[PDB]
Amino acid sequence: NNPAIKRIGNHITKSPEDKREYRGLELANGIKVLLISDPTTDKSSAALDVHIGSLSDPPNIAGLSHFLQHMLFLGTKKYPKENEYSQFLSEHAGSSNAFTSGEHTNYYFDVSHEHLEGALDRFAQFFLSPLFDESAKDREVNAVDSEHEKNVMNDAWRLFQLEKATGNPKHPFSKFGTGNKYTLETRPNQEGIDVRQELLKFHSAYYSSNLMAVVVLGRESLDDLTNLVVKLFSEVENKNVPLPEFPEHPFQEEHLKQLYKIVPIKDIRNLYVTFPIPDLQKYYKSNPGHYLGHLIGHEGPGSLLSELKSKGWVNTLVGGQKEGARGFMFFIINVDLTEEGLLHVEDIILHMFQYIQKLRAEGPQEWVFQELKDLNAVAFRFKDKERPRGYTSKIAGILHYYPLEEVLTAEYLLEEFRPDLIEMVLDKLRPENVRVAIVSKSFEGKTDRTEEWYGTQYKQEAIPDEVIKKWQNADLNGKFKLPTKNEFIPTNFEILPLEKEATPYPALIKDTAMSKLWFKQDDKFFLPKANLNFEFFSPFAYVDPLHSNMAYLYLELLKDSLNEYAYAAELAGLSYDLQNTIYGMYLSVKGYNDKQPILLKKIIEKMATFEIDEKRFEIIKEAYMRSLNNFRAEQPHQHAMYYLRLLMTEVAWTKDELKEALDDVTLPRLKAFIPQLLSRLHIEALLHGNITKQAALGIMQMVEDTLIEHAHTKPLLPSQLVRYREVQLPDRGWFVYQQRNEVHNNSGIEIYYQTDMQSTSENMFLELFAQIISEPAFNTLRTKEQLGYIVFSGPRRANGIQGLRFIIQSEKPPHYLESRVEAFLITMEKSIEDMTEEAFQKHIQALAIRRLDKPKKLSAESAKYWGEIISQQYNFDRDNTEVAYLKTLTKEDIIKFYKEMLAVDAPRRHKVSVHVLAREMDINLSQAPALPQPEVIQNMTEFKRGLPLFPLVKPH
Ligand SMILES: COC(=O)[C@H](Cc1cnc[nH]1)NC(=O)CN(CC(=O)O)Cc1ccccc1
Ligand SMILES: [Zn+2]
Repeated sequence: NNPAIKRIGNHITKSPEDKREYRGLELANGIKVLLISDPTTDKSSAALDVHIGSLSDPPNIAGLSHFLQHMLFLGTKKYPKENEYSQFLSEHAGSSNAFTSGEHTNYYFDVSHEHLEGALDRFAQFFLSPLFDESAKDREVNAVDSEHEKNVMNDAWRLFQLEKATGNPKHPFSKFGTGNKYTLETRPNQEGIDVRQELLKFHSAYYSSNLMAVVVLGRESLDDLTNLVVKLFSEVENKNVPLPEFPEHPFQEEHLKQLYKIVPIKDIRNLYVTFPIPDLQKYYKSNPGHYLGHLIGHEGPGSLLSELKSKGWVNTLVGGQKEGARGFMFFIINVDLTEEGLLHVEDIILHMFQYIQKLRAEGPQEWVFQELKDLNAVAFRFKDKERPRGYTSKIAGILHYYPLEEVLTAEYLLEEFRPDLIEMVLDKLRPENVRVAIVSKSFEGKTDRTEEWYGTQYKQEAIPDEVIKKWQNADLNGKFKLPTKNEFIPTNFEILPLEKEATPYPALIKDTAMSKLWFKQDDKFFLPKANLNFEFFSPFAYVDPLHSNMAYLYLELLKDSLNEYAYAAELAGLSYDLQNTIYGMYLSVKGYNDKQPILLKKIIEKMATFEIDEKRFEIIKEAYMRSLNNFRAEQPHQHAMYYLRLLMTEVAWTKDELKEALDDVTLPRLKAFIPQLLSRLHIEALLHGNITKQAALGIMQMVEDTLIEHAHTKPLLPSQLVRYREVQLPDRGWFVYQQRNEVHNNSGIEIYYQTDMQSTSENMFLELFAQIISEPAFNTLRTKEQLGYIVFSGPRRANGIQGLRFIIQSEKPPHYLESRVEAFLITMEKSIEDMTEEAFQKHIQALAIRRLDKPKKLSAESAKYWGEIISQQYNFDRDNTEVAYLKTLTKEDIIKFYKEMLAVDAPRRHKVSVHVLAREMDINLSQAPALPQPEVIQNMTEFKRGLPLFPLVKPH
């Protein structure tokens, strides 16, 4: 019946809890397509994934497909304005990104539901006729350089590329995917290449319809969506490109039995063990590598990690199958290393092979496969509903691997037990196949190679045959047992009926000296899940650096002692989060409600009766020292944010201070601290989910009762519930605090224009201003001026106060960034003056849609309430309130606000700047205004002392 469609799939299998509707099809040009109808959705989305990526770069131009991905955003023949796509999205409440992997290029956006067509049309042009404007190419090449620059001194990226540098250098695997200025401009100009041409060639050769999948999600019917996709995508030309394949492993014979000694940037100690394996993807119905991953990576009694941890050699372990590309995969087992572990690497690996050996001895286990199958079936049935943008991006990728009918279920449902495939993979995890990498500062000086892209210093050696043979003769070790039935697997999924006295917002249902309980029965999602959130206040959690360290160490020690038992819960969809804050502790327990009271109870019980294993203490204390030390290797913009938090909060201990105070933390001293911390508390909880009022009261009271029984806890006083204040900056001031980042050779800057206390009207002035300036700040500071890859603007909220911040990481110096942002703000008053009233309403509408976007899953609704609670504002209906107010605002209100609080000669401008300098320091463009001389902050304490502090916000 239809020339444009090759076929319509059968029914797409979905969870029976999934109210969205679906239709798969294949266009005549070969594009696999999933259509998703959600008449309830606030944002629509679409994604396109092309089955080409950096593994197909021309050898002489590294990073070409990554570059190309950047360039598609910057104009096409039908919408030639460089930032048409960005601006359209921004003005209709959308967003967009894209990524390039070895074999895919994935592009996605969301938009308000009623402007899908408009968004999708501009989007489709990416794949029909991009301009690759010459002048855009010159500029954007710097954005890609900067993206690489950021990655350079980071240990994950270095290791990632050293792996590729040490296999077969002829294999596409060894290519450098990001690219940079050298690879994408300098060297190609040197070599007479015209990059605009190369982009047109690569696009034309590889952006073929037969290599594409598209997902679209909207309020429209499945028929409307179909006509829509046929319309915008039928014209993508089919060039019938063979899908690249890499049947040959990049780790051939000579790349095996090798040892690599690598010097890291941070002070980390890791061991990476790797075996090449064939491509297991086509076995997705049985999934042998997940099976083995599950076992080798287990964390329960009997497990590999258990014994490594008991010998005091390792704290954490990752194991299982690692994606490679069509043709090859890897199997990994990686662990972090204690200082002892570092000297016992040979032994650690023997234990690995001993554990592998045990699996060979017992053979494949159908009951284990059965448990993965069941958990996966339950995870699927009751999956949370995804945010539309991520969902479309993800399915676009998997439309390339699975029959249309299976795309939703393919990654969840297991169908086939395959002892043959299990055994087959197992037979590859042998010493004669092994690669070993040790990452440690102890190799500084001792190395003889340099990886070319990142500068990684490392050494390579043959592992000696004595050593391989010792690994080959690994007997069984009786400390190693398979896991036993997982008792935490839930079976009760009843959705408790909705109560007569149930409310749209959480109700305060307990207001005692000890504890304040906010409660809501879920009236929206109906999954047998619940979230249980507790803020525990104690003045002794942050009274000083020493106490801070202790709170932290206590809670790390506790998590380490619970790990074995908690791991089962975690596989059963039941997990927890436990951390120290500046107010005392935070505990969250999330997942299936069916066995949640159990886990909860075990936590509070351990918490209140904890006995510290001294050896664990010593190891964790030491990881913590490195961890604080490792802050110096975080990125310049992270430093900038960090210093501003220290400058503007009433109380905050520096990393230095915590470090100094840490050699003072002794076992005696910690043992004494725990009961001190637990002795007086206040608890403010949010219990939200598939649970009743009375179940909720009981859970609350149980937590209280356990603390009382075991630690004798008594209530705090309403007065000692000190929430902290923000520094109040003088009318017309400007302060600069300056530091050096020692590792990275970029600078960072954060600029904060403080405004006033949060409240309905101050909130919406700032927020609308941010909306208006959001996309132009990106467009001006990154796209036109190319100051860096990281360019952010938006509201800052802390401690009840607020303002407007800019954050940029750059190669240029901060005084320079300063003036371009100031230049930008003028451009902004002017474009607000010049904009139509109707362009003004579009911005109101876009923010409105953003603020009113309904949470799609339980824990997003939770998060929203929790913010209301932890900020002590309790404004649960804030969104209809603020939106009502925002609609009454005019151009004039916003010009006044800007002129009062933000303009360079604003009467109430309150400006603070953190400048973080690079490793080594000390036109076409708009006019930057002359600036006042800043007060340079010398000392963070002198500075806070010398200034007022704001009130706190009044509760609702
Ligand atoms: C199937 O389970 C695993 O293989 C392990 C779990 C583990 C826990 N402690 C150690 N290992 N997880 C992984 O290996 C992580 N990724 C793969 C990898 O890079 O190794 C698998 C994964 C990630 C997200 C969600 C589900 C599986
Ligand atoms: Zn990029």
